[PDB]
Amino acid sequence: KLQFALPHETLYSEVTQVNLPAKSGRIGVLANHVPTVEQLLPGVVEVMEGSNSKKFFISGGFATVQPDSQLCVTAIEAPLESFSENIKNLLAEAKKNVSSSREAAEAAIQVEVLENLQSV
Amino acid sequence: ISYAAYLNVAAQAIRSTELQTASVLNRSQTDAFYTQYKNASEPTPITK
Amino acid sequence: GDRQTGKTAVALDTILNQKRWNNGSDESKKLYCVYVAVGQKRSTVAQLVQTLEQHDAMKYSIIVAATASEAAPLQYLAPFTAASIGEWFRDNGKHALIVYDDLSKQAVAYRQLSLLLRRPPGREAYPGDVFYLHSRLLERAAKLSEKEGSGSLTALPVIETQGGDVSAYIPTNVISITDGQIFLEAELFYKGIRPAINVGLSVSRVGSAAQVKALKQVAGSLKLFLAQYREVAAFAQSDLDASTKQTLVRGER
Amino acid sequence: GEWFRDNGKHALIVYDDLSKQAVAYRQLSLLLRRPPGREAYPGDVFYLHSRLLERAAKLSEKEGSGSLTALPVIETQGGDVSAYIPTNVISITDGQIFLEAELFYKGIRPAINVGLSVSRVGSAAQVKALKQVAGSLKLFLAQYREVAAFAQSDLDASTKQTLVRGER
Amino acid sequence: GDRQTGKTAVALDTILNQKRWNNGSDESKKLYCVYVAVGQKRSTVAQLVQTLEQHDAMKYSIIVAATASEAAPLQYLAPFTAASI
Amino acid sequence: PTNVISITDGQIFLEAELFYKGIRPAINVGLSVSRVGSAAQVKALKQVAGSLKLFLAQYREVAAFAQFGSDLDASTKQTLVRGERLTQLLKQNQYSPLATEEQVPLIYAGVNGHLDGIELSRIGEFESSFLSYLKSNHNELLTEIREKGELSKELLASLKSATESFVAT
Amino acid sequence: AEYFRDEEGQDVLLFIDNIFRFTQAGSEVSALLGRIPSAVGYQPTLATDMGLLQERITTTKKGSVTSVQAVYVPADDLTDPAPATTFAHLDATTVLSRGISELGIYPAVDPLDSKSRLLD
Amino acid sequence: AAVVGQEHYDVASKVQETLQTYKSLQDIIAILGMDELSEQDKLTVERARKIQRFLSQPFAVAEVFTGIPGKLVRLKDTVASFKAVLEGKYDNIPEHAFYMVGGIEDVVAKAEKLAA
Amino acid sequence: AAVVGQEHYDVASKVQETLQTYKSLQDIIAILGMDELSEQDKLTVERARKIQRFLSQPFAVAEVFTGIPGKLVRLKDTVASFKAVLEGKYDNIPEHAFYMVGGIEDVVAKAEKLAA
Amino acid sequence: ATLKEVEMRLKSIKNIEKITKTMKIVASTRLSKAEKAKISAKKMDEAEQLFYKNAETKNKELIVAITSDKGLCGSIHSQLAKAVRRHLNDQPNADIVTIGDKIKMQLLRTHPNNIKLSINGIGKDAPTFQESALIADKLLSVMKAGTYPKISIFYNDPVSSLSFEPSEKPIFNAKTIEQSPSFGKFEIDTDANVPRDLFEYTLANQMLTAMAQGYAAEISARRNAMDNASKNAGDMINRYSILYNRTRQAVITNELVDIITGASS
Repeated sequence: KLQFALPHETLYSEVTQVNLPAKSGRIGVLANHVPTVEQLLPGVVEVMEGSNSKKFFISGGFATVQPDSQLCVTAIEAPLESFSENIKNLLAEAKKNVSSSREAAEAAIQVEVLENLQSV
Repeated sequence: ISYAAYLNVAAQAIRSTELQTASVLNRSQTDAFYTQYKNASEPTPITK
Repeated sequence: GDRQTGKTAVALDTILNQKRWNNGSDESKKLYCVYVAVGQKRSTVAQLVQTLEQHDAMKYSIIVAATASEAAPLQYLAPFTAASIGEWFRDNGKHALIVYDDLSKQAVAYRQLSLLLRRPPGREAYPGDVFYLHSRLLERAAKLSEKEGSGSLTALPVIETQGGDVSAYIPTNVISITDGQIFLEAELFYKGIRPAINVGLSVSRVGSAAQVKALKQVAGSLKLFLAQYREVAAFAQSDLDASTKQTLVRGER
Repeated sequence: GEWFRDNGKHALIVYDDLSKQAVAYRQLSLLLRRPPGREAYPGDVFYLHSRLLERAAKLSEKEGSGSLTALPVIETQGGDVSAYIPTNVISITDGQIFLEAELFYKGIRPAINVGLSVSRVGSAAQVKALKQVAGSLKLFLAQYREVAAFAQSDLDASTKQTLVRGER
Repeated sequence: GDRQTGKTAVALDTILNQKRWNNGSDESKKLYCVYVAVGQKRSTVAQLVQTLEQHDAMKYSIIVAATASEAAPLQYLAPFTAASI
Repeated sequence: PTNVISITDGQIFLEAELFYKGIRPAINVGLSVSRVGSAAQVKALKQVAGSLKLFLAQYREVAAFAQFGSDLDASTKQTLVRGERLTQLLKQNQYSPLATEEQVPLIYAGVNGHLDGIELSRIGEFESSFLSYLKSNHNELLTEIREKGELSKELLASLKSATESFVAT
Repeated sequence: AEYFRDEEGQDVLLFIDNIFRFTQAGSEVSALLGRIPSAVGYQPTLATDMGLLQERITTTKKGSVTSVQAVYVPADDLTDPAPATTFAHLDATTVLSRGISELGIYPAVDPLDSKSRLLD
Repeated sequence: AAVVGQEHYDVASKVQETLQTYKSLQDIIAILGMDELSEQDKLTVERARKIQRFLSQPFAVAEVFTGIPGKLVRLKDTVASFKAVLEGKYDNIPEHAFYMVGGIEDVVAKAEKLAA
Repeated sequence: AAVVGQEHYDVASKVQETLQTYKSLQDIIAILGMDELSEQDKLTVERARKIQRFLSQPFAVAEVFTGIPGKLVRLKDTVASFKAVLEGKYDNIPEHAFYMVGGIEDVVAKAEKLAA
Repeated sequence: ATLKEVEMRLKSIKNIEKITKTMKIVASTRLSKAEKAKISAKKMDEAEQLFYKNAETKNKELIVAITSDKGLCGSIHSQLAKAVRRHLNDQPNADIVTIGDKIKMQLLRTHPNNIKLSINGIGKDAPTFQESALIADKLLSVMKAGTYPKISIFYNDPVSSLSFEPSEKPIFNAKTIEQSPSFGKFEIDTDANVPRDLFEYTLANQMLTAMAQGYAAEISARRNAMDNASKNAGDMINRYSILYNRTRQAVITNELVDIITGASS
């Protein structure tokens, strides 16, 4: 079972195969899995129910396989196609931001986010 | 930069494509003033 | 109390109750009651007469009647004439009672008489001697002394407040004369408490050595308690503690 | 007016203002020492106004089909419509148009307060054409009045639709 | 002002404060004072003369009084005859 | 009452509610007028009390707003705080008028905001003490205020300094 | 009405239009006759005069007149002397309302306003 | 002042002022909730509710009519009693305690009665 | 409108409406606050408050009742000066510079005075 | 007069009724959106809580509290103040961070040593992640959140559709997460500091929920309060209406008598 809930939505809140991108690379959960807690990095996420696959762009969060086979995914915001050009313009602004100043870290996250979006 | 701040900036970036609803844009708007206090005494209030 | 809170009924029941001692053989138990009906329709009075004969009560009571139809000078003189009828009982020592329904209407009668005599209008346009009018009538109710024969004449006069406001020239003047008031409240009457005897504004300035000792002992402090229920539910409409709740539960029952 | 009514023309006589007519009757009566009455207005003052205002009529087809519309104007002192001279007249008349000072100030001139005016002969009048396309108008304005005070935030789309239509 | 808001006291203070100039020798700065009391009871008036004597201000005051025991004409005549004073 | 009001040249309207409320002499400032006005005010006292009327008028409005329990911005709370001090300044112990020469300082203190700091409860104490202080130290100031009856620039500055000295207490 | 009741036996029902305007009319006749005006402005002979009109309508042992009268409260006060004097005579009130007719229901009788004396 | 004595006058001044505040806030109390009062005022109102009830005095001659036994409290005691109540010393016990009881000491005793 | 000329009429009509709206809003502002008055309403309150105090003008005989020298504006000048205010051409000026001033030129002058 | 002073006062009372009506309706409108937000928030919270429960995480001291800037929303402001006071007795030395003007004012009165950090401007909007995150970030930096051996958040749980009961819950410390009774096959990362990161993550995730619960309780209370206001105002209309009616009658009579007196002479 998968429970995917966000502070403004409830998505998948069983689910056949789920692929999640975590600070440990990528983790896939199918049935029982070891009941770890792993922090989700800014991500492209796929959730598959049967063979049907739905693709989510996930802002990072935390993932926890519960020892009862409940995949708790919580993250700040997301479908993938909806996120998708103007942001590519925005990264140019963000590059400028790296130059001036906390803003560096912010802009670094922005570089990660454009890169991740360009990746898909 | 706290862990949740790290996620926060990422979320803000994600609201950038332009097809997005007003409520999304509203969730990115904020308005607050963290007013520090001590002892009674109040060090000045400043926006988040 | 307020207009057509069926005021008459509260008194009517009093007349009815005096039958289970008034049909006796003890002459220190008779309370022959005179009902003075002033300013009520000939229909209304006639219905009352029939009501009394239905409860087989007519035989112990006299009715003096000065109906709505009857001309204004008769109405003015109507309570006074009735009170004379009452006094014969009083001065024989036989305990009696007289209920004058409604003296508020006697005032309206005196108003007409006075204005037509061109006597200058008074406060609230009522006669200037209106205080005197009520006072001479009312003060003839008495409990004669042992010397004078031990008679009585319990008088209960029924005043119809307009708008249910206890201040107002005709009501206040009567309130001042009488010993105690038994105010009836429109809100309670409407909200299914009949008899609708508000206990906030009913006092009896006449002692508690009126009611028999049994009904003094059992009824001890219940007047206080139900003016604690009154207080409790006044501010019930915040956080009710068990003390308030216990009182509220008692009060409601 | 009677010549017009009797001869079978139509005519409208607008008595302006009956409030001052009243004052004149008061002056005569009190000076003639005839008994005073309510609010120091002459005793039969209801009777006087009623006589004047009922001469207006709409004659039958037997009687030549004349008319004599009338429109008395009454000045309400401080808008107190409980006052004795206004109250009497309000009863006598068969309709009211209630011009409100606030509306006048608020730039609505003519300042007819839509709520507090009534027509008691109503739909007999109104050109048939104008009746058809303005039955709606009465109803729309009614909603606008009710939803008026809600114009002080986060308002339903329905409420907002009313407000736009109503203000316009 | 409304009855029994010690209205008299507001005025009585004025009379008392006129002590400061009065005592002095600058003739055209003296304000002598005439307090006219119409309609007050004899005891009230008497209390006033006592207060004024206590504060030693009854040495530059004339009190024209017509207490409410006195006749209706005398009361009517009382302000106007004070005015003459 | 109506007839007399027309005839007379001023009203020094008193109010019952304010008598109980703590003011005494209870003079409702809003309903009192002096139509012959400040042509008869002591010249000095006119200068010191110049905005006193305005402040009090502002106080009435602000205080009304405050009782609805509405949130108050800082400008409103300046008025409210200042206003409170004025009300206590007015009060006086009956049957003991205070010399005008020693009323010019007290009003100066209030209007020039020196009592804004002083705690509400002890405004009366401050008033009593201030008079004592002026008698002791600034007895030169008092003689001048009486004598010249209009405050000069120099006197105003002297007075300003004097009041400040007593704000320390 | 009384001729019908007394000499033809049938119960009959005699309507009066505004009975307020009966009172109002009476108020004028008093004032013209020169009697001192009485409380709130109505006749000095207010009570008895209402009595003469409202006690001839009664249930006789032959027939009965019954009267449905229309009361127009002055200044919408039920405390005014003219409505009050009227209210004493009334036995039931059927309170036709415009709200009720607007709810489609016709007869327009308001179900929770009407009250009767005989209804005990 | 100083006719009834300075101390008496001070007690009385405060009693009047407190009660007047309570009367002043009567509008607000009905229209809005009793807790929507300002915090400073809310203390005043609570104090005053006590002062008002405290004013009672079980009549000693109408004891027959009234029911409650009679109470007559000395003047010297009265000034003392109210002084304390204004200073909040005894203000911590139920409001009902203040109603229909004699001197300050009696209020305390009535707290014990209520507590039982 | 004909009598006073169309320009005069329009300017004055706009003043009347603006002030009247403010009067209507006064009740809402009193209890609720300005915390639910719209952006348009906030602008109306600000303009109205400025217009409201623009009315005051020191008088020549109020130099002994005030002491600010009297001011007499021309008819043409009054129409113009109010017109500007309504248009919001001087909605950048602080409120106290409308108190006891002459025309628009004076409002500008008092803005400078406050600036110092 | 009597008549005019009565009449104006009744007009005031009428206007008060109109305002209380208006507010009450608008409050209801606002409430629907508020509830919608709170549902979503609560759903999210349960997922985070799922870890804490299954882990059975079992916890100076920090106290955090939530109320709006806005007042006149019934007794939300003062019931929470009362429950803060109750647990302020318990730990004398705790540092209270007040999110909201109303809790700031009340708390400041009861002990004026408490206030160390406070916010202002949160109350006028729906809960939003952005707000929670920023408050959280500042909470870590300014207050050095990790130091406290207990963190506790106080809020008003909107218990039932007509009630709100002030409630608190403990945000688990980073130490707590580390030593958690079952920190069994929870975790695998020994590299990434999953306790020190998860602490931070739940600092905000918990705070957002608390803020959301609060916002709903607040708007719900305001609706309830303004409803009771309308009722109370209605009662005052009726009472002053009777007074008005009497006063009106009295003026007519009193005036009439004066005219009569003149004619009679």
